[PDB]
Amino acid sequence: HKILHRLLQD
Amino acid sequence: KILHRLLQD
Amino acid sequence: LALSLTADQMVSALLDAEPPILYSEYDPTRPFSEASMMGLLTNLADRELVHMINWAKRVPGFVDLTLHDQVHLLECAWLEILMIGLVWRSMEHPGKLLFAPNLLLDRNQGKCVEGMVEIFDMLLATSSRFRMMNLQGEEFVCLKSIILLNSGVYTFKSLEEKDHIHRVLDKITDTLIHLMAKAGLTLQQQHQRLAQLLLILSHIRHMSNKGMEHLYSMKVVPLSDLLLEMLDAHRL
Amino acid sequence: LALSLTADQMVSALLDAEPPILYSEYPFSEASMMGLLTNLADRELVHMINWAKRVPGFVDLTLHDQVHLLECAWLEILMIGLVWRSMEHPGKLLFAPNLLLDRNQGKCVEGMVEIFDMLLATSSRFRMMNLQGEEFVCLKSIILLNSGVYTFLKDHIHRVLDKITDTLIHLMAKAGLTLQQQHQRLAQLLLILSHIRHMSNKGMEHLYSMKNVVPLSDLLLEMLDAHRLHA
Ligand SMILES: O=S(=O)(Oc1cccc(F)c1)[C@@H]1C[C@@H]2O[C@H]1C(c1ccc(O)cc1)=C2c1ccc(O)cc1
Ligand SMILES: O=S(=O)(Oc1cccc(F)c1)[C@@H]1C[C@@H]2O[C@H]1C(c1ccc(O)cc1)=C2c1ccc(O)cc1
Repeated sequence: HKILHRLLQD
Repeated sequence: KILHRLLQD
Repeated sequence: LALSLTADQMVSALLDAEPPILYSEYDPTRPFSEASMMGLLTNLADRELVHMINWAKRVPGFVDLTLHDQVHLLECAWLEILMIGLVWRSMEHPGKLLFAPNLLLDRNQGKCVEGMVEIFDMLLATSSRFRMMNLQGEEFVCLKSIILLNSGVYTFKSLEEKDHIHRVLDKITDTLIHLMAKAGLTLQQQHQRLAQLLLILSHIRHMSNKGMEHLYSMKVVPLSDLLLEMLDAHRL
Repeated sequence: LALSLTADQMVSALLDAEPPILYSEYPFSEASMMGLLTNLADRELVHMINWAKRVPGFVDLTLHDQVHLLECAWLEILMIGLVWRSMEHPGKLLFAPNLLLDRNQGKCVEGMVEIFDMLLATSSRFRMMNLQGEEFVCLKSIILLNSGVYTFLKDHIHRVLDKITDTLIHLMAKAGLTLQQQHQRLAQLLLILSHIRHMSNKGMEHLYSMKNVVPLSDLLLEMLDAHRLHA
């Protein structure tokens, strides 16, 4: 999905 | 400009 | 002039200066096409612009500005002003946009024009916000005048016009707070509502910018000399 | 938990969450100018994402709601940050401690000088107003929560926004301002947010045109595509 989906969860 | 005119009236 | 007005005088002045609600030439038997829809909206906006220009001249402090500055502000804010007007008269029509008393559209009809439905959704959301907050007419006219004076103030060695505008803006704020105090709101509630109203202005800017972007990409139907010149101010 | 915070706790939380000031990579053309700014913005975005997670109330939102707010406000947030750190440098834009630019350089890139002028004007406005750091962080968080709240096709966010308003007023009361000076300053600051939105929109309009000048990161592009998807 979105790279922003990651990072936010990290 | 038109706007210029109408304001100027 | 504008600086010596009392809160009540500012309000009564703004209320008295309100433009009329115009009709579209919507023929309930066409029924529709990108071109016709846009023809109606374009035709309406053009006539509204004429009333808007004369309304601006009655906004306290506006005629204190040089002619060049008056032009700039209206070029910057014309669509925002049309939009807040639309949202205001659409307040009592949930899920609908009242462009004119004889032209009440929903989002599905907004799909008739490419990319316009996204704007319709934002306008509907804004109207819903105003209805929630139970925006008052006195507050509405204050907000609209703020848009006129504020939107173009940072894109104008006079320097003292910008200052004159800020004082007038401060007075409108005074007026807004005055209205809320009269409504019985507490100090905390006044400050909160004032912020709520002003934050909506950011969304009205956003809507105008996105709408303007689309408008000057498709400069199709005749675009009245006034409209073209207004759009040209933003394009490209 | 955000609503239970006191005004001071809110301020402390926001100050603590502040991202660091990044340096640019260590004779400007169109390509070199955009390269530096793009590289810088990309690195800033990573810090912004972690800053946002530390803005009270933001964590309470669904992941999708968080994505949407950040997608809507990222350039606004970079811009207010740029204007803020440029305050002590009249006539210049402090992109990084080792990258201080004047409008003259904005000409390197077509259409960018017009945005530079708007940014410079905003900075002067903040300087004239004597904007405090405590106020700045309040404004920045407001942009985060507000800019995308409607696009949501809402009570929690509005309650949080109210809280930030209370916090802004609390700060002003401490500065010694009169009740009238409090609400006038509040309005002045929030109206500036409309101009920051305007700057973002116009800048974005250019940014998702020239995607291909230099290479843009996958993240930067996904942030851009989020706005281009409506143009
Ligand atoms: O922002 S839009 O929706 O414009 C768009 C946006 C996307 C595509 C498109 F064709 C037009 C705008 C808002 C509303 O509907 C569009 C429009 C308009 C259309 C044509 C024109 O010449 C001027 C205004 C609107 C409008 C018109 C009058 C009014 O009092 C308030 C709003
Ligand atoms: O709004 S702009 O000035 O963008 C452009 C870019 C090109 C032409 C143009 F007219 C405008 C913007 C603001 C400032 O300079 C542009 C830019 C930027 C450029 C490329 C990119 O991928 C992301 C950001 C800026 C920027 C970057 C980082 C930052 O902390 C603050 C601002």
